[PDB]
Amino acid sequence: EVMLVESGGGVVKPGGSLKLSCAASGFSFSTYAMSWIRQTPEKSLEWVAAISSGGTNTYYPGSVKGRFTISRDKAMNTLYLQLSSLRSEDTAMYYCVRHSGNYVDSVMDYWGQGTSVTVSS
Amino acid sequence: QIQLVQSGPELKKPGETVKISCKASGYTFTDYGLNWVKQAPGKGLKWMGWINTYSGEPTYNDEFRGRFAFSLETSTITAYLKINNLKNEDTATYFCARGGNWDWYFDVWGAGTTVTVSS
Amino acid sequence: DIVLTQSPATLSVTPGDNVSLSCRASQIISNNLHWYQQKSHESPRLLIKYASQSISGIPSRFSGSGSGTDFTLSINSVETEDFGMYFCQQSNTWPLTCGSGTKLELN
Amino acid sequence: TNLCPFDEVFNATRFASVYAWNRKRISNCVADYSVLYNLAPFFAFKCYGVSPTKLNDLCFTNVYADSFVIRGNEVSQIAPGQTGNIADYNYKLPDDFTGCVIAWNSNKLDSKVGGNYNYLYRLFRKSNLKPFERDISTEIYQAGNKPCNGVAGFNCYFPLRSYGFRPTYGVGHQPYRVVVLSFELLHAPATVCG
Amino acid sequence: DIVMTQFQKFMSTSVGDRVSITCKASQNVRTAVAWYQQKPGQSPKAMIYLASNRHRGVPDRFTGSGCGTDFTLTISNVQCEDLADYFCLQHRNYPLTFGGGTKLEIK
Amino acid sequence: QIVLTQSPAIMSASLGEEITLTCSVSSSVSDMHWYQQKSGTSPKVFIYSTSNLASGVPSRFSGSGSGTFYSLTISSVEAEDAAYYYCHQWSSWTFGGGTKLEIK
Amino acid sequence: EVKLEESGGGLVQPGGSMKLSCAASGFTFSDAWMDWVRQSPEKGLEWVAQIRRKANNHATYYAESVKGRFTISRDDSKSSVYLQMNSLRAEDTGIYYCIRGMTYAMDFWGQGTSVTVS
Ligand SMILES: *[C@@H]1O[C@H](CO)[C@@H](O[C@@H]2O[C@H](CO)[C@@H](O[C@@H]3O[C@H](CO)[C@@H](O)[C@H](O)[C@@H]3O)[C@H](O)[C@H]2NC(C)=O)[C@H](O)[C@H]1NC(C)=O
Repeated sequence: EVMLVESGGGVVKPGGSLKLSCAASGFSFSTYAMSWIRQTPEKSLEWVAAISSGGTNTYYPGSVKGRFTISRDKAMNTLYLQLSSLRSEDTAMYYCVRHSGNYVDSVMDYWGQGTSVTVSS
Repeated sequence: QIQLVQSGPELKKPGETVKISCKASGYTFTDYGLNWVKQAPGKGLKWMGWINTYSGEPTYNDEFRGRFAFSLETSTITAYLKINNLKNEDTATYFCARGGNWDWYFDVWGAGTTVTVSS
Repeated sequence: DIVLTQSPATLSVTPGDNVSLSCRASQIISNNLHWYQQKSHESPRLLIKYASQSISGIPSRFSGSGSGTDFTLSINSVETEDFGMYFCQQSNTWPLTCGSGTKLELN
Repeated sequence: TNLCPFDEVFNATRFASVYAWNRKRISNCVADYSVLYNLAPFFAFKCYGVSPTKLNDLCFTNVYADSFVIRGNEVSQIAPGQTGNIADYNYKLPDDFTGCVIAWNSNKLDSKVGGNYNYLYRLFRKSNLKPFERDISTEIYQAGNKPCNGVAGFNCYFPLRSYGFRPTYGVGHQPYRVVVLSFELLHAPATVCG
Repeated sequence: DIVMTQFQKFMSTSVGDRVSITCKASQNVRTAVAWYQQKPGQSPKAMIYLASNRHRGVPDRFTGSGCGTDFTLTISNVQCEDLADYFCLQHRNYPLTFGGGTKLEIK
Repeated sequence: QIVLTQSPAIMSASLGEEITLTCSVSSSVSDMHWYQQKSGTSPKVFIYSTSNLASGVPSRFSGSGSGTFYSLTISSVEAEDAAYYYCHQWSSWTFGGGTKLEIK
Repeated sequence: EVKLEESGGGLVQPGGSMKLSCAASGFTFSDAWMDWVRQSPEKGLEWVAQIRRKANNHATYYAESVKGRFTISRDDSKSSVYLQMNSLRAEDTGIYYCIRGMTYAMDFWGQGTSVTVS
């Protein structure tokens, strides 16, 4: 059985930080890569982060470089995506996905239920 | 006008950390890298390992594997070096030299700050 | 790594002459070696890029030659303001590493 | 007990482009492949014909190490039998291949925010490559009545297009340094072992 | 000078079969023949440049080659939208000859 | 820099149509996957490497083509498969725009 | 995204002259062989003219059916292509397309012009 439990969302003033977490259970977590996928209110998917198998390489696109950081602790079987210095454009529901190889190039088999973070006020 | 003027001299005790700035101005910061070198007095230069100025990840020389951190903020154009757990041998004139992302020769250098350790 | 020895360690020259240095490699480093000049408590400047080409800004007398593993830096018509210590620093394999440095003083 | 130079071909600064891949003929080793098994960040340690765990113990005579820079998508073409652009006009492997393929992710090291137009790749040829053959022919494929005398134009195409290699393209489009080891055992007493 | 006669004014095939348009030329035109496809009520688009390769945005079904004088273009698993004109032109000598056209329509 | 075009935006078919869903690229990528998002939940995986099927899907979906064109073939769409369909290859940083499927 | 838009559609009696232009956008203008072809319903397609790159000294050639009476000119700073045609006959009726570059990659086409004769 494979399920991805995620939590940590809410609303955050533009300029603050927060922690979107993702807990995995059911597989050998340290041999399958992970990624974070966000979805705008126009429902147009895109990557924000991608990490390799052992935690050796971390990839971020041209928009969120330096202010998005992924992290991965194998013992607690969790996933950490820490944000910083948000604009008003990054309001999206963030999906925790599991790759199907060591690297990022493989399939995305099992997904998460999403976690809504909307910046305003 | 292209120069990299750093912070002034520092003076720390064995065990306290230090933070060294290296501010760039004049050249487009993403077009080149940033290399740090350490020169103990009476010895030759030693490469401390560069930092890719677009993303901000380091690449350490295997001598200074842990214990150092080439952090980077780009809202202000400044590189940063941080030395945790100062020992009694690493007093130098820590330069910062702009070596390219395709060439790797160090043309435009800095004045250099000095971190002596005593009690 | 690539340990780069320079010999001799000291020089004793007079102004208005020619003198030549040496920076012998360990592995073959084809035209990826540079030369640096450092005076008393200053930043080093760049003298010649890529073991033969000169840099805009310096006087036109510094020009080194050789490729392979043996490299010599040839300065002609030496002046008194060329006092300092001279550094050779490779770039081919990783990590980059500089030579031990020899100094050029005056009689 | 002289170690043979994997350090000259792995952690080097300038890998040559794929249309002229530099080839190092390694011989008289005591080849310590255990330094590879402690280096973490390798994308693919794939071997065709040999097993990776029994790689330290068997002997060879000559081991060739090629090196080039390709896109991260095109790595899926450095393989026995696959066709495309890299294995059809740049660098093709035979179907009885007995070596390994190692790949990197060098987006940190081989990319500026401007176009890193140093790296080139071939676009076409009049015939597909015989295996293990490089082609440095740099002239315009004419195929017309017009002798265009060496300047590009209509019906006169330069064969080498250039990559961009920005650090914001894509995880499959940022350049992957690829080193192809190709072992052999031709009819000679073995030197490479250990 | 160069004339191309496209000797199929109307080719009609149903959905799911193989359609092959034939286009042979005047004389020794080595590889410099393209193919253009025109939807009705639209400008033509590119199909195949230099008689072998595939232009960007073409489906995998569309290929056809040959050298000398006889050229062809082979469509497999023809779709409902793939009713179009098919032109073949040459650019070996400087007058370019758009040959005859070929209209497709499903029975 | 790669764009991904899914054309057209809204494609409508009833019970009894066969249909193909296109996804073209700017420069030639090798593979191309396909995801399906029902309204309200997360998207799931249908096809990896342009031709296979994930376990648990009906055998009416099939992909074809390589190079710069990829088409997802539906044999006969039921009322269950009326959702958004996204193509995405590894080398994009973006997804497709999304083609919706509406009953008639 | 690159597209070429064009104008200059009309009718005049034979013996007239018309200079129709084709503007463009989205792509590097000075590295292109922008040609013109003509679509008539009676003869398929015909080739009109060709202006080469800036590096080939604007090597401009036409078809032998339009010797002298047809001439083309570009200006890459304003990024448009001027085609003026002289003292016309009756069977040159049809749609005149606008092309970025023929018989290679990036082979984009325009939409044509409705020009006619009496
Ligand atoms: C290419 O250069 C890199 C340096 O940038 C080499 O990586 C380093 O190689 C050394 C030599 O084996 C490793 O040192 C060893 O570390 C272990 C601890 O893991 C220690 O117990 C040993 O006594 C020895 O000191 C070092 O860890 C390694 N660094 C990293 C980050 O991997 C690399 O080996 C070179 N390439 C080749 C093919 O040798």
